[PDB]
Amino acid sequence: EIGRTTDPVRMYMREMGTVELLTREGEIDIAKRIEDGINQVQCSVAEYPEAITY
DNA sequence: TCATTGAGCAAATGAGCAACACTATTCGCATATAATGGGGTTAGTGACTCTTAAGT
Repeated sequence: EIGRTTDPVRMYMREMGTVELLTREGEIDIAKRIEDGINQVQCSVAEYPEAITY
């Protein structure tokens, strides 16, 4: 638990122990979600007319 | 008539600036098989005091 620890890298390794490792397939899905957000922000800035004149 | 004082002046040298042109430094950026949880103390202190905490 959160005891008497004083090394900050030990607390960093505790606070990074909550997440899990990535499998063979999952990071392609995460990168697809990243590219989906990039495509969404591009397709929402697309139809702005003053950006087209810029 | 000439030495002495009061004032200044052209010229030579030292310092430096202003704008521009070339160039040696320096920094932002990119590496695509896979790589997925760390070392390193202090070890035969002593005595005393202050605070916190279980025990009564």
